[PDB]
Amino acid sequence: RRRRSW
Amino acid sequence: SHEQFRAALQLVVDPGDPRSYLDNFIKIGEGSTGIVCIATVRSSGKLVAVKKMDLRKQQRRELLFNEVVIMRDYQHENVVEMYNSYLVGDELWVVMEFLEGGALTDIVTHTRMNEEQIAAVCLAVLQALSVLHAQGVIHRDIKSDSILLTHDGRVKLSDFGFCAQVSKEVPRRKSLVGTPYWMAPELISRLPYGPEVDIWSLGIMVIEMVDGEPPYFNEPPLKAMKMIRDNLPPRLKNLHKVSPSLKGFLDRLLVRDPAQRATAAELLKHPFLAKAGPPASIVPLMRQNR
Ligand SMILES: [Mg+2]
Ligand SMILES: [Mg+2]
Repeated sequence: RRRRSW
Repeated sequence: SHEQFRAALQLVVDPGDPRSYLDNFIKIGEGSTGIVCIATVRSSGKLVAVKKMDLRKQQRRELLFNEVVIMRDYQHENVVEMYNSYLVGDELWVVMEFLEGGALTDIVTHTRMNEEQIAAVCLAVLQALSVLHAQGVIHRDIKSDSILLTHDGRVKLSDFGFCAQVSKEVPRRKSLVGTPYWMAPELISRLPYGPEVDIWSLGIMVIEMVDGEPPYFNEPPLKAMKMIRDNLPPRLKNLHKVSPSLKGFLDRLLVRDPAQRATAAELLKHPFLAKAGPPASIVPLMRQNR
């Protein structure tokens, strides 16, 4: 459930 | 090479140190590229936001040039205003407009938006994208976390750190960029892509506004990406909770073939947007009011 950008 | 880059940035940013004119820095957010503080302008008592990004902690340092120039050169009613940028020790600091209503994520994870509210958000975002895309700017990280609000419910696009430009000489981008659950299928497939990727990501945000989360959100990111790449467009968890108008709109965004996906310019004419409320209709959704 991670919202971090790549 | 870090020293090499610090020197390069110094040539592009404003001279000086905003610590000379700002007081009472308080951290309000943690991003993928750094942190965001509120600060008080000593002379005015006005509040600003300060995004601080450590040059040593970036995957691609050269992307920081987006933080220096995009907000400053591509201004719009629905895009966060930037004031100044500075090199402060090992960090790039951008002093920008404070969006005191916070991020759309805090609303979508805590309440249910009606279609007047969803349409108001979509209209504001599409107005920004139509202008950016006409100038060849692709945002590449559209999601609720990138949409910020004023106290009076105005909606603004933020976080251009990962954007890119297309033009006649560089008609498509190739970089793997974005947030896994929101990424366009052609981008995941590593095909050359354009502004269309932002429209797909907007469709995923519409699903956030309806369902509270993007599709496959409980899957590991890599697995979610495989599923986006390989599967039919993702479906709403609750189709009965959306009008045929909102379904028809979404059907123009979540199109696998980028050539058949609606453009921002085209979507501004969609009958779903006729439902958009004024910024006031957004106000009661925010934490300070609900
Ligand atoms: Mg972010
Ligand atoms: Mg970012």
